[PDB]
Amino acid sequence: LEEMQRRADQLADESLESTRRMLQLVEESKDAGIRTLVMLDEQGEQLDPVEEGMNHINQDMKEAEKNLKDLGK
Amino acid sequence: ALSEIETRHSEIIKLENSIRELHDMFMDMAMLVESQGEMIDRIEYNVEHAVDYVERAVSDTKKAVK
Amino acid sequence: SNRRLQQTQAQVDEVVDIMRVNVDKVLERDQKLSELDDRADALQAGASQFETSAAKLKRKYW
Amino acid sequence: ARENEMDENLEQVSGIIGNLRHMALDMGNEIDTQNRQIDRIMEKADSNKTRIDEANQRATKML
Ligand SMILES: [Ca+2]
Ligand SMILES: [Ca+2]
Repeated sequence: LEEMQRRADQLADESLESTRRMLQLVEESKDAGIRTLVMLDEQGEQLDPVEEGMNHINQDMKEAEKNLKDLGK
Repeated sequence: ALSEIETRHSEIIKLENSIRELHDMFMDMAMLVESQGEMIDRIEYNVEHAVDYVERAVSDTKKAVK
Repeated sequence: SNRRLQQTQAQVDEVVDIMRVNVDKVLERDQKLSELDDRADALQAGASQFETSAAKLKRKYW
Repeated sequence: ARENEMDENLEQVSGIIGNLRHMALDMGNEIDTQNRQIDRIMEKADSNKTRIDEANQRATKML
């Protein structure tokens, strides 16, 4: 039994160590996910002016096409 | 008893492996998003360049039709 | 205790599946962003050339 | 005491896993929305490429 007593306490200790490692891992995962969400928000805030730049280019190029056609007539 | 202790230990070890996998996935997600942030920086810079080029070009075309 | 642990394992596995899907989504985001990167570079080049040509036209027709 | 720490650690972990589930879902929805926006931007970019190519060709012909 004492063989199994000491083996059992060994396994219990290793299990506790495992739960402690789990806690540090999930805390790291939470920080990583929050950082990811922050980066995604900032990148979307850059995407917005990109879409508006596309629209601005489209509008201006319509205007320029009209001007060019008038120049050649 | 020993059977219950061994079973619970193996369960905790596999749960830790699963948690390790989830952690690795969160970390890789963060890294991928940062990497893509670099490409979005380049996209925004080039689009600003093109917007300004086109504004000046259309100003010139309007001036030409004057 | 054992049941608690099985349920925690189930939780972790569900989140793992969700994050696998998210990784697929963000890899497709990477592909889209690479294509848009190329397009934006080519676009500012074309716009630069058209700017030069528009200035020349400004001179020529005024 | 070891049993108490193990049990409370497991409960804490479970709570943080709930948090991570919420974060993963939000992450996926934000990425879907941004993929849609990037598709819109790519379409506008194709249109602009075509418009600028044709405008360059025309201006070159007129010079
Ligand atoms: Ca946005
Ligand atoms: Ca800038």
